[PDB]
Amino acid sequence: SLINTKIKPFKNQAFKNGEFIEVTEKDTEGRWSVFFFYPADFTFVCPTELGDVADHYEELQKLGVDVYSVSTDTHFTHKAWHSSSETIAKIKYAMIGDPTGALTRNFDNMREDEGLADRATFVVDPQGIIQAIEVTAEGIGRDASDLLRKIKAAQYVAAHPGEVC
Amino acid sequence: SLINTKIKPFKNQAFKNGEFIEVTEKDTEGRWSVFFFYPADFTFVCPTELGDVADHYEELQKLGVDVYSVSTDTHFTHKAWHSSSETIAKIKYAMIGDPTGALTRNFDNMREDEGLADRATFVVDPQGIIQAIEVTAEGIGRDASDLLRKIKAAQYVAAHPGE
Amino acid sequence: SLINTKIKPFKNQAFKNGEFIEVTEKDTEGRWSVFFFYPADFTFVCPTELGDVADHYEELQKLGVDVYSVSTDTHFTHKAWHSSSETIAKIKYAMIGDPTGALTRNFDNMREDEGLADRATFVVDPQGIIQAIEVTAEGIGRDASDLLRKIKAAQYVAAHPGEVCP
Amino acid sequence: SLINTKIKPFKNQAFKNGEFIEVTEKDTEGRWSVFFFYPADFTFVCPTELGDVADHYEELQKLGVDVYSVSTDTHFTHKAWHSSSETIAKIKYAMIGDPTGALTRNFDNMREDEGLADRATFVVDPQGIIQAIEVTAEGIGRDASDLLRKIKAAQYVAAHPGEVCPAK
Amino acid sequence: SLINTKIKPFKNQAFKNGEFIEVTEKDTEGRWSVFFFYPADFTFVCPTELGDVADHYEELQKLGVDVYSVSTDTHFTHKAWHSSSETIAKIKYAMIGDPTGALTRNFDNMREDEGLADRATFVVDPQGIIQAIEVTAEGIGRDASDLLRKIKAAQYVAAHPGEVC
Amino acid sequence: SLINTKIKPFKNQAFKNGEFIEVTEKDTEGRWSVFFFYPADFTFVCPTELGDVADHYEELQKLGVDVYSVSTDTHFTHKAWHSSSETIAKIKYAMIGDPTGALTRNFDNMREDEGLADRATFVVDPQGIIQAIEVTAEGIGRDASDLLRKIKAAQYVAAHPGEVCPAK
Amino acid sequence: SLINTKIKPFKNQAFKNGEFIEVTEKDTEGRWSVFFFYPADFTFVCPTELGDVADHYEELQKLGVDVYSVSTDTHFTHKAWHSSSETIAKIKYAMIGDPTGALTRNFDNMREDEGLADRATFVVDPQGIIQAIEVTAEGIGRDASDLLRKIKAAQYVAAHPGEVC
Amino acid sequence: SLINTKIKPFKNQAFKNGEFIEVTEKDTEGRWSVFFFYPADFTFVCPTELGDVADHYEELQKLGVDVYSVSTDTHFTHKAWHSSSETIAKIKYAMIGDPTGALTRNFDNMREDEGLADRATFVVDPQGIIQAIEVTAEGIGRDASDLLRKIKAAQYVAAHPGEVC
Amino acid sequence: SLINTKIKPFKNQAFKNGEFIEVTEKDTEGRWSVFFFYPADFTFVCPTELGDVADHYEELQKLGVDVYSVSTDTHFTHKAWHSSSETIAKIKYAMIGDPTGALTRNFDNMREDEGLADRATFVVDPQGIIQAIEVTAEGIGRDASDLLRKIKAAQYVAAHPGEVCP
Amino acid sequence: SLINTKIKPFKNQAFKNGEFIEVTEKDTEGRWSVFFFYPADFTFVCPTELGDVADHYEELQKLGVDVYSVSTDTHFTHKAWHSSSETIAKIKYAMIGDPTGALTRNFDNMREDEGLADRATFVVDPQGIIQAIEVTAEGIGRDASDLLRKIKAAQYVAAHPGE
Repeated sequence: SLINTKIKPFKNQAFKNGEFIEVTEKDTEGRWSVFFFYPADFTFVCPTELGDVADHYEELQKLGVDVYSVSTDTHFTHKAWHSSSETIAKIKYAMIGDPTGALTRNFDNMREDEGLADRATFVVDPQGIIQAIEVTAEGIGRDASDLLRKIKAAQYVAAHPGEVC
Repeated sequence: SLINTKIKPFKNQAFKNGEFIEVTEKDTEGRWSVFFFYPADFTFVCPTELGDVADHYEELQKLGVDVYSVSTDTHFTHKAWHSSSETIAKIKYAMIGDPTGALTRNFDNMREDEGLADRATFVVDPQGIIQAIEVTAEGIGRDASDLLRKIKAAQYVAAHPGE
Repeated sequence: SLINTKIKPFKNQAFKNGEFIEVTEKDTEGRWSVFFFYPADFTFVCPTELGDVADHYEELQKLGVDVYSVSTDTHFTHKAWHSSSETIAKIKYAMIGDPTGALTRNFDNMREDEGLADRATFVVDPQGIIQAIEVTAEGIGRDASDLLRKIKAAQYVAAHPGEVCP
Repeated sequence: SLINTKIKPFKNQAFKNGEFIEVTEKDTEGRWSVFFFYPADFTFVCPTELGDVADHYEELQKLGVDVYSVSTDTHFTHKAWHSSSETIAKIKYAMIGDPTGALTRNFDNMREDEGLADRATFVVDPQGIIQAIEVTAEGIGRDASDLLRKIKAAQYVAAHPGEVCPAK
Repeated sequence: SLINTKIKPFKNQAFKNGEFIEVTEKDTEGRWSVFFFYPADFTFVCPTELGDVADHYEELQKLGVDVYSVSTDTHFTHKAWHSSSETIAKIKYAMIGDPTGALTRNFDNMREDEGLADRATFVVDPQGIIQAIEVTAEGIGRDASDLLRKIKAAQYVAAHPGEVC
Repeated sequence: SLINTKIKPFKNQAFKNGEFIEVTEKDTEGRWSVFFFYPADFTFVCPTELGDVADHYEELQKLGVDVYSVSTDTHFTHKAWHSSSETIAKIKYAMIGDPTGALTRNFDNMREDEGLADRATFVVDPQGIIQAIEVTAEGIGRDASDLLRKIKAAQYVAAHPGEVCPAK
Repeated sequence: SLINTKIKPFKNQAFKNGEFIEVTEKDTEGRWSVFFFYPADFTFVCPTELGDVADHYEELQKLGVDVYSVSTDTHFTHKAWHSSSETIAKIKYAMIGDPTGALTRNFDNMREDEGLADRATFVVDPQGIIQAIEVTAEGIGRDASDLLRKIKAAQYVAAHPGEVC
Repeated sequence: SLINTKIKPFKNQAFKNGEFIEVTEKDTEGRWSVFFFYPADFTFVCPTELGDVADHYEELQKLGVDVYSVSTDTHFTHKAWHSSSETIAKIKYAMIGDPTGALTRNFDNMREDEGLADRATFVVDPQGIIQAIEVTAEGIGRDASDLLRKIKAAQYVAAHPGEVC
Repeated sequence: SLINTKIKPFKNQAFKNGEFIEVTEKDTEGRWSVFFFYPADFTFVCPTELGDVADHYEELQKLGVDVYSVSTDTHFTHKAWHSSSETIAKIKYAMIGDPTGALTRNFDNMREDEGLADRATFVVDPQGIIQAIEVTAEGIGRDASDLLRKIKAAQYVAAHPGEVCP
Repeated sequence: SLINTKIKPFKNQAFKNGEFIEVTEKDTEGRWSVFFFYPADFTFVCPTELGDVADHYEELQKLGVDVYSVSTDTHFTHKAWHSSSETIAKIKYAMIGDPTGALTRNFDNMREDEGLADRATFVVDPQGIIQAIEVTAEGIGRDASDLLRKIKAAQYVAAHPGE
């Protein structure tokens, strides 16, 4: 896996709280980042995973953690899904559009025969190193709580290196 | 250009009049087909080109012509857009989703740096031969009327070899 | 397609209003251009398409739009065809000869089997970018009227960038 | 990642309750399996993750789930570690030895510059398909209860497809 | 040079006395053929070479020789030229159009710089073998009568195999 | 074979008398060294070869010869093995851990299909040159006295070149 | 064909009226040269072509033209032949020996099958440009007088640049 | 090392008790073999190693062990060294000549810049598998006794596989 | 060198006693052959070497040894040189012409700079194996006497294999 | 053949009149050299070729010619053979050992399947140019007299360019 490797440069358009912005790796430098990948906007499954993360967003920002959800849809589609779904509407973090599939391929998370990203979550530290990876098949939910636990644990480890036992 | 070449095999999902279906080159054999490519669903450009083709869909079905609109979005996104835009709601032809971009690259119509298709239209005869091609930059609309004209002329020619 | 790409350098001989001139990409820089390819001079096909463009040439020149018809025939052949056909004689725009096929191939418009160019039209802006492409099989006609509308729309968006939908 | 791909064939020796057995992919067919990778036996870090999984092994087995812990150490070393650690002693599932690193590389889980496996867990279904993947850096712990939840969800979805919450 | 090699197959359209026809290598088998290449139709240069050949045409046809003029122009353009030029209208032999340049290239006679054939004449016997070659720069003329001499001698040497001194 | 070639650079962890130290080729410069490779710690075969070398370690040290036993196990495992085997307990020289198999491959001594080192001994002189090589299949023992003889011969020849018996 | 290209450099030995000399491309610069290739010395075929050229030699030398006969035989063999054959002894121009086949190959005139040059004549102007080419199969003759015509016209066209019709 | 690999096919001439014979791998099948490599015949160092082996030859034949000494010299040289040196004279085993260096290269025992083999000894079982390897620099003697010990140990192991301890 | 290799197939024209014949490797099979290469006919060098071979030809034929002189000159040139030189006229063996250089290259004996063959002699046995090679720079002469001794020795060992030293 | 080409650089050990020395192409510069290759020392073929060259060594040293015999054996073997064969004992020129075969391959004279050199002699002038080459199969002896003759002629030619 990509565990313990440095993220790659990227440049994508995103939808964030009613506005379109540009996100690059420069924007992640010096902060804790979560790249949350999912297959596609507007499908028939409920966005509970994305919603669960939105429910814990405020707490994640306290920890200084930025969140970026990613799918191969465009940021335009994201804006429309954001105003058509009650759950998605709760999202205040950036929703990156990756139509070229480059961000998704950077994380080796592309299903090439579908052109859609897999259900993968990556935790990245301030130096751009992946400290936690979680991948799941459809129906096996990614728990935002366990995600918070891992991040706190990863932040703890960075402050207290070599934790003897 | 691809003028006068045979279209390639393809298998994509699509939204058509409320239902999701599969489309392949096999569904085009024996028919006149129009492949209408555009950049993306839900942007801020007026969907007049798509709606205009819809206004003429009635007439095209009479000439035995099928219409397939194509973008790199999913069929799911087409369904959503079809319920959001009054102009898109008029569409009764198949809206093909090409998330992998394979259908788009078949017609050598991909902007690789954007992951979206260029505004291209192709007219294909019953034998899979591209008989007319039209491509324009954004802001320069495609006229549905001119399309119908080209299609009738294309049909004449096939039944009245060289005059 | 070649949509949104810059035209490539070229150098050909042409017939324009009784004389032989040389055209290069230099002449198109800073101007709007229409490259109108066709298969061949002196064929039994009605020159209706070329004359049709001639009919709109005055308005095109008024709009800063140059026109260049192109075929793999020589510029010598164009002179003859021009003083031979009532329709072709109406043409005041340059008639480029492309016997090496280079100009035609720059636009990826060659029917390699016949050594003749396909029936394609290209609209190029002052910076050399292709903004509109049209290609048709023999017998399917190009409407000069449609070309005019497109050219105007092209000029419009160059002047009014990112005009969102009202 | 390896999500949704089929596990590759393998043949390793392991230590299972005072015994040395062989384990191959055939042993996993028609069963639910958890492949638990860790870097090394006998190190200073508390074998917390290994023990937590040991505690929930009763439950896992009730669910028809087999567990295999894996490291590049040999089975001989696992047997020794199992005799000296109170925590490791409570392990009743198979402890696979992967000295050639073939098993580890099959799951693309090798830290090449160390010759040790990364902290990664893989849930594999009866047809050998990887349904869940978890990888963490040293210090970040893997929660066995979170694993149990995922396993039950994977079984539920296998048994009842499409019963996924409908949108609006 | 191509001297003493067999001509390559070809298929071209041509103009021959009011009508359009198709010439192919098969139309040369068992016959003496002369391929006369020239740069271009409707030029400002005197059509002398082609005309001086039309004159000796009855004679040539008698010796069992066929004449094929070749240019990279189309056959449509040939018809037109054999109607606006007095000298050209005297041509009873086939005027081949070679817009793809294949026939010219078969004879290695293309001026790649211009997409026009060079001033070259070839003599091909019934077996498809080139027995005489003549290439001239624009300006020097190709003597029609001398061509006839070559054909006579070529025709003799063919009848009375290498006659020692 | 690697006879008469210079040893390659290396950096490994080892267990030396209750401690964990690092060992690199720099540690061997200006010294005589014996690199003793074996397949695995904690296995069933009697650690005879390892102990025999342990017994003669006093003598070896009197001669200015350092000993390094090597296996693809980790140093952590060597420390554990050193605490449970009476024979291994008498080892006072460094026990190098080579989990990435880099040291082992430097001496071209890896059984690739097992990820374990072959039974091979290498005598390296002060300038890092390999002067003697010995490799045996499992079951065929390496004699520490035969090793001592070779080492003394290697030192004698280094000190007195050409003093080799004259022919007739 | 090589029509209208610049001759390539070369260095060869040759026989010219009782003595041996060295001809090189430099000896052609600023001069009109005729390269006359023939298969082989001491053959059983009439040396007519070479002899018919010797006759017009005074004339040619007057028009500022140099003549070089070329064969893959050595120059030693040329001296010998210009002593046992009456026709050959009339030659005042340089007889070049081309045993390596380089000169023949420069002019793409080698019959690789036999290691002998084909019957070809080339006209090169002072700038080293080939203006006329003639290749003939063994048997057909190369008209010496016609060669002269070509030279005259070639020489004219060079003086009075392309004179339109 | 080559430990535990199968020897490669070979075919060399050898000198054995006054006679020249041919040795191939077929000759080793079903028996225990010792390939004793050394740099060169007639040097100034004493052949004690080869002599020590000769002293233990009889005992090695009892164990069913064949011995083949090898150097890149020819078998002719071997015959002469055998009758010039008292020590070599004691040798009753085969002395293989390997002038092409193939046997030596088969065992990866060549010093390429010298064209001489290294001081390497290989013990090969009846199935052609190398069970013991010993390599030594000049002056560090190979002890025939330790060699006998290893062979007996290897023969024991083959009769009593998996010797528990 | 080519020592102990089999000659390669070949096909050339030669002049032999007033006529033109064709020689191939077929003619050498079953016989002993001497291929005597030299640089050129009609040169100012004394033909002493070729005539020297002529002088021993009768004894060579008596021994079953054919001889072939070879140069890149044509067989036509050989005829002339033969009826022109008192020395060359003594030759009754075939004089091969190798203008393509193929025969000469088969024996790796070409001076690529001059297009002429080097002064080399090759002795070929009935099975096509080269048993003796001799090459010299211009001016260093080949002794026909030495060639004869070698040929005899060659024939001797073919008849008496592995003759150890007395 | 290698006729008229320049010899290549080489460094070999040799036995010469009781002593071991090193020989390189540098030792040949400015002198006439004879490289005499043969298969192997100690075989059963009469060493007449080598002894014959020895008989003429005296005379060759006068013409300023060095002689180097070469085989793929070591210099050690040459020393031994020089003490065993009465014919070889007459040799006062350098006997080069070419165990790696590099000197032999330089003169493209190796029988690769045997690891021995073919019976070849090469005459090299002061500038390293091979002026005469002679190769024969076993049983067909090389005549030392003919060699001397070739060498004198070679020397004449170098001082009397083309005659």
